[PDB]
Amino acid sequence: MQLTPFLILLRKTLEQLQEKDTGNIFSEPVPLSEVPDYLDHIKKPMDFFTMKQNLEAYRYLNFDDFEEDFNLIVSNCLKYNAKDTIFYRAAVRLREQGGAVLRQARRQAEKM
Ligand SMILES: O=c1[nH]c2[nH]c(=S)[nH]c(=O)c2[nH]1
Repeated sequence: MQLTPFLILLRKTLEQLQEKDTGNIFSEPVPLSEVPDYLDHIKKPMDFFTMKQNLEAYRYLNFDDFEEDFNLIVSNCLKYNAKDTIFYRAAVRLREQGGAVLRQARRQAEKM
């Protein structure tokens, strides 16, 4: 497997995942200045901007490490926010819509 086509695929996949987050509520880190208690039980914050930085820092060299950080976006949001909030339901919807995006991307990857 060559690195360049794989990273091209992860760039496209990340774009597709971001497209499912229509509110852009996961686009940037959770602002600790406005959610001061966030790090109390969120041990590894994650967001799409950070994922793009990690991608270009060559920190995703296989599909599972990329998918792991996407799952953190979802799981952190489910953990922090009460079930009856817009945030929690947005994470549920992202988990659902992102799963199809990830399965199709991984099919593409395994063909490489
Ligand atoms: O109360 C909350 N504010 C915020 N902000 C962001 S960016 N993500 C959240 O899960 C959240 N929960």
